[PDB]
Amino acid sequence: LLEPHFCPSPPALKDGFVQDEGTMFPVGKNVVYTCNEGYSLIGNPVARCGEDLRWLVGEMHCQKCVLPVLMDGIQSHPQKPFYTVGEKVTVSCSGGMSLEGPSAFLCGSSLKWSPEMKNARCVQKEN
Amino acid sequence: SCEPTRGCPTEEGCGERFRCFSGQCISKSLVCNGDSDCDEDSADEDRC
Amino acid sequence: PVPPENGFIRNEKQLYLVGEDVEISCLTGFETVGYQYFRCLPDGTWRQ
Amino acid sequence: TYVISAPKIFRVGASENIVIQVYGYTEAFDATISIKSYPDKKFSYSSGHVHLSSENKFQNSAILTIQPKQLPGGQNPVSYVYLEVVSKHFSKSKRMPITYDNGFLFIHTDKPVYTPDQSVKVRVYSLNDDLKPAKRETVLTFIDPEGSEVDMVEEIDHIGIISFPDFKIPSNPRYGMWTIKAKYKEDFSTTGTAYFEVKEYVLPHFSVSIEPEYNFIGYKNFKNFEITIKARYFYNKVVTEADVYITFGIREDLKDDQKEMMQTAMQNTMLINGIAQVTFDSETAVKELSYYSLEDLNNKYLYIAVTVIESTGGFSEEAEIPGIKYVLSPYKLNLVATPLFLKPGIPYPIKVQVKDSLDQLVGGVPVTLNAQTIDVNQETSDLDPSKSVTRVDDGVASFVLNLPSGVTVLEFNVKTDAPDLPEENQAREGYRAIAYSLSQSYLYIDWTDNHKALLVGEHLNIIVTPKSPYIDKITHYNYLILSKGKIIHFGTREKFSDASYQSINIPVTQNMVPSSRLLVYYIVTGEQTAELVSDSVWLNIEEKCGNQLQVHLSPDADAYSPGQTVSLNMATGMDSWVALAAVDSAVYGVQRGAKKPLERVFQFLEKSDLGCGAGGGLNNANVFHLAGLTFLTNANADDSQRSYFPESWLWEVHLVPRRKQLQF
Repeated sequence: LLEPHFCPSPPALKDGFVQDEGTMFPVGKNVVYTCNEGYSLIGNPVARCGEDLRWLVGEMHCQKCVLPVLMDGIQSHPQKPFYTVGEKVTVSCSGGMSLEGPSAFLCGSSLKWSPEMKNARCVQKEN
Repeated sequence: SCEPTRGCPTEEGCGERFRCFSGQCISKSLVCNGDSDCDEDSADEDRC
Repeated sequence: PVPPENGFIRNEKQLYLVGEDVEISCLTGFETVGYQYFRCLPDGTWRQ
Repeated sequence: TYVISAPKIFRVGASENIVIQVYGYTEAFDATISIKSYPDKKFSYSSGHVHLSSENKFQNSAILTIQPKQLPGGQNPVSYVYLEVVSKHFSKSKRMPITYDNGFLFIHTDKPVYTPDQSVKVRVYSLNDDLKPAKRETVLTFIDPEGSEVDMVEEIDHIGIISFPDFKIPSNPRYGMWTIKAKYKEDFSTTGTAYFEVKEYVLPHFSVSIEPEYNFIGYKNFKNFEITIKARYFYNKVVTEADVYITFGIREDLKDDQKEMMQTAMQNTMLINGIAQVTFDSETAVKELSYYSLEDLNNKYLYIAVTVIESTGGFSEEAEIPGIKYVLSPYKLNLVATPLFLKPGIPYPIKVQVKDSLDQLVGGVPVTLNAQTIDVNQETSDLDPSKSVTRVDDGVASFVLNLPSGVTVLEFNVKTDAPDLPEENQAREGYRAIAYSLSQSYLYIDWTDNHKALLVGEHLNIIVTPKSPYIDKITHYNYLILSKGKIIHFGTREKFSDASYQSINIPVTQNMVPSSRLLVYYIVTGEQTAELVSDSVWLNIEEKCGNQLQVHLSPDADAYSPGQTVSLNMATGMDSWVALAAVDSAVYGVQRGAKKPLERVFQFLEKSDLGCGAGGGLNNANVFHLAGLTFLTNANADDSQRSYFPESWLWEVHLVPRRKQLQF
């Protein structure tokens, strides 16, 4: 190669955006992907331009509270359809019995509780 | 007359070698050897 | 380390890292009774 | 010419800005730089392209990144880098060392003291070189004080503050200083280390602070040494009255904890208004218990124990001091923020510091120095000595010496002057400063950060002087300010015949708060060969946050009632994530003071600087290697050479807009 001396704009996934924007990118140039406010980045996330005018993309996704398991025996407080970050929920069962384990549950980042206890147990009896 | 197409070649890198009056870069082992070190001129002379 | 009677230290090396424990076994014909482990103390001594 | 300026050590997964400069021509030609691995032939990490024009004055800088494209496994994972330049007039290649050292790990624990069967709330702060969150996976390992590992835990970071599950103390704990290390667990470097001791913090009744009048006992303090013992409560109020029992002792080393002791006192003093002071003479102790009475014989620590009991109620608190050794040699001297180099004709400031035996500055000690200004060609003369005192608040003595233009090197012997320090037992440290050249050209930047340290937002002027250049007509001025091993900005100015020295204005930014460095290099056109001269000086400024995060409770009162509902208001400049931690003031055991949780965010961040020293040095290669850079040019090369109440509480992470307030 003479004793020394393109890929189009790559598409971005949902809730994501590319750090560098351009019409044509040279072969071998790498781009960095970012996520909007309220979402987290999981993946490489770098996409690489190949010699075949294609973009090599790894297993990358753009991820970010909801109602609990809602057992017929348990009661949530407060009872709201959507939960915001920073609020706590007091779950308990009917009278004469007390919830086993942690009494208060806190809303995490998103789709995240500290314990989940999906249909595990509320209370047998506390004698 | 001609039209320049390719850029002109720059001078070769004189790496860690004391340059002479002409441009022959030689090793620093000959510094202050009391003889014709550069072998072309006595430019350097190393205040020897 | 200096092994007990009958010696037979496995995976013999020149220097052992701090916190690494090496198990010692009894030489034939004998049998290991008790707690057979030598753990490297922070200083140059051994637990024994 | 084609001067390429690049950092000495590149960081993997980081934006490393690579600048290039051209000597100038009527034609505008493009340039291209790429990042290739050890195979020349055949691999390429990334390829950047720049554009040159008369508007940019034929200089440009493009950011480059090093991504995990390295070969998996192998005998060596790095194969650091090969750097090439693709330009119409020039093309050259050079290898450069790199390191996976990118980012920082700040492990924040809720408590320095833990009891058996207690939860361990800990969070790790992941960061990049550009101070970004840099969301990355992180593993956390625990090491027993005996040296054995305990447990490992991994967790993915989504917010930026790595939340970890509460660890549990085993049924059979091992008392001592534990160890906490954190790694990114796949391919990274810069392992963080945190320490915490497991002990019994059940109840400290009142903090007992031992503040002696003097740090270490000297000759004047041998006959009479007065020490102040003050005990104060944890709620900012002093102790009214308490009986204080003083116990003295002599220890050979800090490692030996048990030593014989008097056996003479047993001095009983009364605490008044939270402060007590007693006079203790060393002559009686060295005569009675030491078995030999002479200050030359005993060179070993002095252990003092203090037991304070309250006369109005049954309570006891103890404190201790490691030791005070009687040393014949006085305190040692060292230089800080002082380049050991010379600039001819320009006054060279000298900043020396005096430290005690154990890593602590000393104040109020007069010091003087003797200097000999030598000529480049022939005999020399003795420079007039100067004497000054060191301040207790600053801790560094200031000196200024003006030298002629024909001086090459200087040697200064800084010695201490005190009425008690004799001439035989004196502290003297000799040093040598070497000036900067084949083309006889020099360069200098002034004011040596003695402003003192500046803030962000105000413009600063710096005077440069091309003394004795190769030619009176200089093409342009080139200067580059760097920080954290990266080039944040590149400057450029023009040279006119209006004056001999020109002042350049450099705007300061928020990204340069911890530290910075600037280098000014100018190229000349020789009739046969070219030669460029550079120079650099440290840049110390203040520490101002970019987010401007301040915490303040809505109720404003000196004292709060127990159980009172309080509200905390956060105020930030931009959107940021907060990590609150309500740590008690009594959790700090004696433990040699239990210094602080972190106390260091910029001081530990300063480790990102590749080069060492303040600045200045030998020819361009040596000074660029000392500043942390590696240059590429035609002229010169670079040689590598249960309630109530347990602690702690309020372990939460919340999103904070410009103004956020929570209630608890």
